[PDB]
Amino acid sequence: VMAVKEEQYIQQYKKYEMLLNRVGYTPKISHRELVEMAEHRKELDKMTKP
Amino acid sequence: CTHIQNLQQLLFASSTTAQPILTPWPLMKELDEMGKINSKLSTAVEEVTLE
Amino acid sequence: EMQKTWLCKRCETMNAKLRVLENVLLLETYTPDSISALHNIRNYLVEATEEAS
Amino acid sequence: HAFRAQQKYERTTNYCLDLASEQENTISDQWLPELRTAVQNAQASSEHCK
Repeated sequence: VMAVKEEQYIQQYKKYEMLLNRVGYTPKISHRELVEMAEHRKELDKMTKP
Repeated sequence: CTHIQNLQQLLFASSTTAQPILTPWPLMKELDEMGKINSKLSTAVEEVTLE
Repeated sequence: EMQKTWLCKRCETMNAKLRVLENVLLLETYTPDSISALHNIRNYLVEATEEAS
Repeated sequence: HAFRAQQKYERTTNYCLDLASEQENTISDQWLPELRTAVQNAQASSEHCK
């Protein structure tokens, strides 16, 4: 059973440099402002809600 | 005299908690969980390859 | 005797296999929205928010 | 006969009891580097805490 199924078991090492996930805020840094433009339109749409 | 009492309670701890503990007391998780993924989920590893 | 070697050759794998996949979802939670952070390099008209403020 | 109690069978009890540690008593010091193989799994629990 470990003749070939160890492949997924030994593939866990090549992904060690994956610790860089903290950069997830980097799009959130920007795209949230980019969707803030979308968020502004509903706040533009708040012009008429009163 | 010393062994018979030792064999029962202390060397018992030095036997029953020696071969699965003395070296492996932190390797029980390297004994059972090792068998959980690479022996129990061993057939489940083929699942990603099969599907 | 050999569990300190082979039952423990995965002592240096469960440390790794558990750890490596941890830093995966956080990046993947921003790729569908990352288009606006990348398709809008000159189109960061988030400025136009304040040009339209 | 006490030695026969010892050699014939109690040494076997030592093989049952003493020898159950003879394969781990010298490795009890190896537990300290084996800890570094095992505490490295313990910090793997700490890595996914955040």
